Amino acid sequence: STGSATTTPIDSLDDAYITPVQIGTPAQTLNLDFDTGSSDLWVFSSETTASEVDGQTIYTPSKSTTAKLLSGATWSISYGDGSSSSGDVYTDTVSVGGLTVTGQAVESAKKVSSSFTEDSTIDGLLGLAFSTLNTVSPTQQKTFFDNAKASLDSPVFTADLGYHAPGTYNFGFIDTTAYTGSITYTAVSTKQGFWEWTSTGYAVGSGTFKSTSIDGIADTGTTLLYLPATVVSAYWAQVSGAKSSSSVGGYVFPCSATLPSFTFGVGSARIVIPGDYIDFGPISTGSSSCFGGIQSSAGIGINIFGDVALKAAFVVFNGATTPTLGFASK
Ligand SMILES: Cc1cc(NCc2cccnc2)nc(N)n1
Ligand SMILES: Cc1cc(NCc2cccnc2)nc(N)n1
Ligand SMILES: Cc1cc(NCc2cccnc2)nc(N)n1
Repeated sequence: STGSATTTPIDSLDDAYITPVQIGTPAQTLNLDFDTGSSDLWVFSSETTASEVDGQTIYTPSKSTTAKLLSGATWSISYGDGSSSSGDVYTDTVSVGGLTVTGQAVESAKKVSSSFTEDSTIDGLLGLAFSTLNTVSPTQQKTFFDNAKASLDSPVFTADLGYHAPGTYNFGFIDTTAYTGSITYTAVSTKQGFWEWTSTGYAVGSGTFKSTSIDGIADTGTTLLYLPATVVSAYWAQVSGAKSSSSVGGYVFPCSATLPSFTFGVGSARIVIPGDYIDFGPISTGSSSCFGGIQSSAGIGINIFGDVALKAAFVVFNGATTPTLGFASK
């Protein structure tokens, strides 16, 4: 089997991406944020505290003939940014892009943080990191990809995020029309439950490539590119008037600037992030200070190749017995 679904940025600056997912029978379609940095599939629901719902579509298990309470099960997740949610669990039929999983754990939110509530376009999360990070207790649950894997033509999914445009998530096949050149595969460590890999270095604009190992994760859930402070300083030093602002919490640049590209290594290959991709717009409406897309990881504890980096590539998440990542230009 395979599946193919379009993923659409929620706003004009690609602050996040949503992908329609069918849950239940008859289908309830919710727009979920596909997250390769977490492992829970959770949704706004008929159980979510009413004051914490502001425009999201909700899952109503009582309206699904295939829903079953996973009795006793609970979940609770705190993401790096201090965003949180928690609740109980149902199993139901979930379909993404024509690929169906029966008995998928669908984690129903009872509580969500204000950040989730205000994000009216995002009805929940679909985690695609390793199932060892799933937060369901007392019986940990599998991701949609782990449940689908045995049925797929190839045990892979691919992320093809657009710049200011829709893109695609495919499951079970590699669309050889979706990229240019060849895919360069690189080793993954699953020790922390993430798609963790080592980049071979970076360049700023037209500058020389610096060969240096940068461990990090491939995380569609994260909007920006978080790298060591040395790398990030080297980037923003090439932008007149860029600075790190404690008041904003990281790098801002003049909205009159033209940003340089950023290149990252994947083995002997190179992925170029155009400068435009690193411009996340005014820090407040009308401001002439714009929010940088490359930020320091130093206050995180991990480097994160988030959407700013991933959208520059066709990315293969190979879930073979020995997982690997693949990157191609596009
Ligand atoms: C899931 C998601 C991410 C995101 N990132 C950009 C962001 C983060 C914090 C402050 N200002 C902008 N923005 C939204 N709306 N949803
Ligand atoms: C995948 C994902 C979504 C999310 N949504 C909440 C949110 C955060 C920032 C701005 N607006 C909303 N928070 C996180 N950490 N990951
Ligand atoms: C994405 C983005 C927006 C922006 N807005 C500020 C602006 C520009 C032009 C006219 N009036 C206001 N500046 C930049 N550089 N990038």
